[PDB]
Amino acid sequence: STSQVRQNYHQDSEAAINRQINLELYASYVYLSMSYYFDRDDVALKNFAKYFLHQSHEEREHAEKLMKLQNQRGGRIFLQDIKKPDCDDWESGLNAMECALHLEKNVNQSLLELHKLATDKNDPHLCDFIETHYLIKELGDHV
Amino acid sequence: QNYHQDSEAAINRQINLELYASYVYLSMSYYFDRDDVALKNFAKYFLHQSHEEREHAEKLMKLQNQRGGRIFLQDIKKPDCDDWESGLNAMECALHLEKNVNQSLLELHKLATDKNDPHLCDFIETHYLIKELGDHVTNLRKMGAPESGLAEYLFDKHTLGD
Amino acid sequence: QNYHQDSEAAINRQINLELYASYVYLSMSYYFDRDDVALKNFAKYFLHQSHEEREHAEKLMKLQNQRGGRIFLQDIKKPDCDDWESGLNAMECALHLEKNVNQSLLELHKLATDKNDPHLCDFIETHYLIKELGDHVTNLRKMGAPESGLAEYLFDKHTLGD
Amino acid sequence: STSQVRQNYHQDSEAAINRQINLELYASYVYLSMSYYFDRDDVALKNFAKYFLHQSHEEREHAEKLMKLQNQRGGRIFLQDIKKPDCDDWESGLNAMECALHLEKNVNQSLLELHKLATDKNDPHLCDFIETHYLIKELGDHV
Amino acid sequence: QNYHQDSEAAINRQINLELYASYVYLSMSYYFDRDDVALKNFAKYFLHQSHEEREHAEKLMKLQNQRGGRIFLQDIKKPDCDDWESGLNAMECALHLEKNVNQSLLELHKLATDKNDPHLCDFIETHYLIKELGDHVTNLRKMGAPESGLAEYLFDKHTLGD
Amino acid sequence: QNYHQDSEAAINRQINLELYASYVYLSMSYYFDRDDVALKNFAKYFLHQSHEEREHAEKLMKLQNQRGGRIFLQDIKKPDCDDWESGLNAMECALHLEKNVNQSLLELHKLATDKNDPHLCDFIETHYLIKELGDHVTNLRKMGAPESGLAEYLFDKHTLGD
Ligand SMILES: [Ca+2]
Ligand SMILES: [Ca+2]
Ligand SMILES: [Ca+2]
Ligand SMILES: [Ca+2]
Ligand SMILES: [Ca+2]
Ligand SMILES: [Ca+2]
Repeated sequence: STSQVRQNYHQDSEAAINRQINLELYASYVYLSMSYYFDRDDVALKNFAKYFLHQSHEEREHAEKLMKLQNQRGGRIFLQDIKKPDCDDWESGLNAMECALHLEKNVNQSLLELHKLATDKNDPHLCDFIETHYLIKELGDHV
Repeated sequence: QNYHQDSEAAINRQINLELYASYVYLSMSYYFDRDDVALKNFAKYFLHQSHEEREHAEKLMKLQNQRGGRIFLQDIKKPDCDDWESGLNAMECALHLEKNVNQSLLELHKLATDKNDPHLCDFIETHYLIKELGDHVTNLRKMGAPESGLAEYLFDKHTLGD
Repeated sequence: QNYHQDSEAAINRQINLELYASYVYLSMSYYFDRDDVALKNFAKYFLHQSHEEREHAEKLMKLQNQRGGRIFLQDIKKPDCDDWESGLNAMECALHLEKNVNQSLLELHKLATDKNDPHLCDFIETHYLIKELGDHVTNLRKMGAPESGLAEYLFDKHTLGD
Repeated sequence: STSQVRQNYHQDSEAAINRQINLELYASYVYLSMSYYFDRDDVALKNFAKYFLHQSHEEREHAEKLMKLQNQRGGRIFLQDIKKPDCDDWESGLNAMECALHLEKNVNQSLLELHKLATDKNDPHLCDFIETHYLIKELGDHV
Repeated sequence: QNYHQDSEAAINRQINLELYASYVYLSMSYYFDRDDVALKNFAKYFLHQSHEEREHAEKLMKLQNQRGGRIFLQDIKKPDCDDWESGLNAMECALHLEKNVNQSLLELHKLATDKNDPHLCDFIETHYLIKELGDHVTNLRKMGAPESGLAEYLFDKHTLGD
Repeated sequence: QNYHQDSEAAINRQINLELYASYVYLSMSYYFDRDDVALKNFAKYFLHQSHEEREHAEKLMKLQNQRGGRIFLQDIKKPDCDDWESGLNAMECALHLEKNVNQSLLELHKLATDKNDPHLCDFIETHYLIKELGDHVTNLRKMGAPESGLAEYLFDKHTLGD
């Protein structure tokens, strides 16, 4: 049945949170793979390796913030497999960039979708959360 | 527009609710001060929170005046009971109360839809308080409260000391 | 020599295992974050260890590239269960898991026989973790876990606080 | 006929450059509109207004770099209308963010497409150019 | 009062006109960048002015919001031609364009009659630009432009260098 | 793999080409030094560029040795003519020559496909030189060169002075 702390928390969102959790975990895994792509002698770009190892950790940090929110609102966390990343051709280093481009847009979009859902269901708490979480993603790199 | 008088009332309603909660936690605190109860950190916990709720209410009054509204004060009702029976009970009631106060608080937001969004910060705070009280209820239960006086003793020390 | 492709695979295998353990302890942690469990130091303990296992995996990836191998990533399987039932259970599972991970890790060493002996330090570390989890299981049991919620409460404080 | 400076410059690219020119000009115009959205008293976020006015100018700066490249290689510049931006609902300030999200991805993607084209046509000069131009777009905000 | 919507439109109209001019001078500049033209100071001159016109337009947008109006953006039309044939031509067109833009700009003032008189400074600036372009046309003509490529060469250096 | 001997030859080929261009611009320069020509800034311009091309060639030799190749030197052919007739001609020839040298240079890149991508910087530089010479041809033509000695005089001063 229902957790004692649950208020105004729709079950659709509980499910969408869980979806975004796995997605950020996926994004973490992808960045991680991208990092060690640039680490190999065949490539040997230490700057990029530095960057994506940082991006990987931030995504996982973002994932755990979602998890903390779930338990906070009363929802329940169901973890799924973290799929090995599907971007194949890293021969050019630009295809790797293209991978991240689609990954970012996807991750950011689901957040936006998660926000419309939050607005539909009249949950102000969840709306404030996503906005922050989102602006941090896009605008965290600046100030 | 009924909006201005709808909100000015929803504010006045929320003001009396936060004052109510203030009174409630005030009662709870001194329940743990009495010598047949004698849990000092339960007492501290609620007196602190009682002051939190009072601060919230004063902020809402400053808001009303900021927005040009008029403050209509209502009586502050004595809380349901003066004997709270146990720490787990008092936590359980507070869990209930915060959820009910959060209810109207939410109603307050959906009706406003400000550019200013002033009270959203206190709305974020209530959700922390809720998760905490649930956390606290959960722990007292698994420890054997209310019937085990030891459990509440060790909780007063180990959880509510730090 | 199959050796280079045998090791490059044993590495790729160990990488996915450490990532797996990372996922496992991550799940365990937030199990203790939920309000029907509410053990903060159990949660901290596993989140820390989850990060340890992730660090281990990244090191193994840097090794693979150092040795000229190729990293073949595999899916990270969801852990066996999402409800760990109790602190003693979660410790017991982790004890099992570290022993299984240590198994292949050992296989990894006997197959290498390097001059460099790189991973021997992390091999030494797993044996500390094993003795610790055993120590932790042992203590929760003698205290009356899982069925005594008090035991796990006092363990969360006195053992996992310091 | 042919400009005296033209070498290894395919006509497909000449056309794709011209397409990306108008696109960055469009992106400039969009950011410009987004800026003064946050400038109005109804909204009044000076930080965001500051940011998009900066992003607008950078996009136009990017456009002119493409123009300078065209003339450099021998191609010819054909300007098209800069379409007024089509994102309608700015009531939420998150829909404005969503606008930029799609705009960035679009702009960045055409660059990537322009790079594949450059690789197909064996133009190393144009490949180096886009890569830089692209990394500047994505990774300029950091270092 | 149609006044508020008359002005808010006259502003929106002027905004698109200054953006148009910005586009025009932008086109003119890179016309002189191409290798079959190759006049660098003609190119500089117009790119600068193109930025001037853009600055003007952004100022008008800040005005609209200041006055509580709403900004209605319209497409920015490609300029009449992409090949400007000569420096004297491009000057001649710009002379025409500034006079036309000045026309509506004037209309904008007579309709406002502010106490604030905000745009009067940019109105004073256009009249300088007009006298300058006329000065520039005049000089290229007496030198033998467009047909004399030398004239435009020496003008690009001696007039548009300093 | 023919690759190593294909590239080592494409390098040796490019080396002789850059040396050739060096010789060419060297000839052009002192053509403008002679007293029946007497354009000092044309002379400076080409002597500078002649040194640029020589620098390029030495860099390519350092590359060959870096990559383990062997440098096979060939004769440096006298340039096509010793009398360049005019500044516009000499610019026109140089435009042709850089385009031809750029041709093989491109061939050099598509055949390499390095991780190191060493010569890409000099490839970027040739494209600037090409646009410049075109710019220079264009300007001399519109001024009335070659037949107008004044045009080339004023170009030597105003364009090739600064
Ligand atoms: Ca980030
Ligand atoms: Ca409250
Ligand atoms: Ca491990
Ligand atoms: Ca940027
Ligand atoms: Ca103007
Ligand atoms: Ca060269």
